[PDB]
Amino acid sequence: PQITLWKRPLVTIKIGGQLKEALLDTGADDTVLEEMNLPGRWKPKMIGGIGGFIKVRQYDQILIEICGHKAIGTVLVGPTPVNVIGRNLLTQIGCTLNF
Amino acid sequence: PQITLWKRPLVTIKIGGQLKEALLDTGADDTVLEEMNLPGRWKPKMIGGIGGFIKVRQYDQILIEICGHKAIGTVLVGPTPVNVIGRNLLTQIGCTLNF
Ligand SMILES: CCOP(=O)(COc1ccc(C[C@H](NC(=O)O[C@H]2CO[C@H]3OCC[C@H]32)[C@H](O)CN(C[C@@H](C)CC)S(=O)(=O)c2ccc(N)cc2)cc1)OCC
Repeated sequence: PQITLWKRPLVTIKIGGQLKEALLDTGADDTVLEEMNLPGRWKPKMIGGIGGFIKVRQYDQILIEICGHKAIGTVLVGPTPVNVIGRNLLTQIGCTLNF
Repeated sequence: PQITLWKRPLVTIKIGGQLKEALLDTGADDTVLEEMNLPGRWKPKMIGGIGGFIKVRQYDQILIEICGHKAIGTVLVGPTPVNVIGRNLLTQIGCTLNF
């Protein structure tokens, strides 16, 4: 679709068989989701943002559907203020900025 | 133009008679720029993201030229790790997400 930016660009995602709401975030290199029970192996990792660094669980090769578009890649789980879809997955669904 | 997301969506902006580089960031509600000395009255504000909050100065009705496209709105200035153009100005230049 074409998504304007008057409101937050929130979309429904499906991950680990569960539906969630997430923000399409072109300023995020990586995808970060709030604490959740996700199937798969994981490794501790640190990710930094505007306020500093947080500890996350790094899951690799996770299936995630973003408004019906399938992606398979890295998902970080940790104390983010909001679920954010970063460029690592936005590229997989063919997302571009246009103006 | 059309901006793919393989790389950081960095562009040149002009603000207060200065050229700077900034990220087109659909995840930022408001535009936040590195410490800069801007004429005018301002309001203190706190903005939060991954890792917590930072303190910024809120300037209203600031003009910014983004790849030749003019926008006028709120600009937050403070010790941000990154310059971001947020939705408050991205809407003004007609920016959409497309996939
Ligand atoms: C020099 C580098 O230092 P740094 O690595 C951190 O640098 C950064 C810091 C922030 C960004 C931009 C933010 N992306 C982000 O958090 O992405 C994470 C995950 O993917 C990684 O890629 C980059 C960082 C990692 C996001 O787009 C926008 N944000 C809100 C989101 C979270 C939704 C609420 S907001 O910034 O909080 C923000 C809040 C209110 C307003 N009005 C304006 C902005 C990009 C690089 O060190 C740590 C001190």
